[PDB]
Amino acid sequence: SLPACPEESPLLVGPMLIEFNMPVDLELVAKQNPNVKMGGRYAPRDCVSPHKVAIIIPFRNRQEHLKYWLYYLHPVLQRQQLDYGIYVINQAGDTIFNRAKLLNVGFQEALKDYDYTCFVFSDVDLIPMNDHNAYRCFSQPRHISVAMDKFGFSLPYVQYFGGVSALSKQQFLTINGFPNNYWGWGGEDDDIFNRLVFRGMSISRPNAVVGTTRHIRHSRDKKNEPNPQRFDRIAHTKETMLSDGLNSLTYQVLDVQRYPLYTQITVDIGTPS
Ligand SMILES: CC(=O)N[C@H]1[C@H](O[C@H]2[C@@H](O)[C@@H](CO)O[C@@H](O[C@H]3[C@H](O)[C@@H](O)[C@H](O)O[C@@H]3CO)[C@@H]2O)O[C@H](CO)[C@@H](O)[C@@H]1O
Ligand SMILES: O=c1ccn([C@@H]2O[C@H](COP(=O)(O)OP(=O)(O)O)[C@@H](O)[C@H]2O)c(=O)[nH]1
Ligand SMILES: [Mn+2]
Repeated sequence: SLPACPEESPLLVGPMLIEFNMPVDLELVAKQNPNVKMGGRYAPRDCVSPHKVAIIIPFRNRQEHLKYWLYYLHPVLQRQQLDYGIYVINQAGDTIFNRAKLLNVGFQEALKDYDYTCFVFSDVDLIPMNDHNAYRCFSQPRHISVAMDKFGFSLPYVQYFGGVSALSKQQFLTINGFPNNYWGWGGEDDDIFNRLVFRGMSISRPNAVVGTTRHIRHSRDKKNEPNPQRFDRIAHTKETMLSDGLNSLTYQVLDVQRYPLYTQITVDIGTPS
């Protein structure tokens, strides 16, 4: 009986003011966002969204950034009329970080919850400044964080595909998901760009005004040093993507916590092999 949501949401108010200098109380955010259900799940009451979106955040030791993320994104995702859930993929242990492997985990685990057909991969410290910037999937892979304050409100290079992005289930599968062996900082986003290009796709983007994005200024994380093998790795994506990714992934889930505003999956993704 519920009709389809309008194709573009009429609830959008456009540009927004974003500030990171006050404290955030998640209990309060939960009260300001009463329609968000346990585990950070929301679909609209009045219409059926065609967008079944799992939002996937790679994570370790960024609780403060995360509270800001939840405070800003949650009202925006409801105005966009999405059928969505938030997944924070928490890396167990204190060995070298692996951003892309955590993303793969999030894809695979979120599918166990619900028939998601769209995946948004979002770093924890990026907040969109304009709710016209749609956090859902298109017929090509979507790069969302296109105009970040830290790159002067434009793309750092035209093939940049870091920060926030959205792939439909079919696009993510078509590239065998993300690489598992980018350990430490950098390059895995370029590798993923390569993968899309090698499977016949191109990058869809909003314009630079709608795509405006703030990055929470923060200092360097321990245990995520620039990976010095990144430049070699990106040069060989075409060959490696064939057998590195979804089809070579294992991990061990240690703990699943359903909090009011998000599901946190704590996972042992191991160390380099
Ligand atoms: C592989 C990698 O590290 N990718 C990250 C990306 O780094 C690239 C980016 O900094 C661009 C321009 O900003 O420069 C790239 O290096 C080039 C240098 O410009 C140049 O001095 C050298 O001669 O050639 C290089 C290749 O043309 C650099 O690799 O930056 C983004 C955002 O910080 C990360 O998301 C990527 O992981
Ligand atoms: O110790 C870490 C390292 C990074 N990340 C996540 O990985 C993303 C990318 O790392 P980073 O912040 O270093 O990129 P930068 O903006 O500094 O270039 C972050 O936004 C977080 O989501 C994290 O949670 N803990
Ligand atoms: Mn950052």
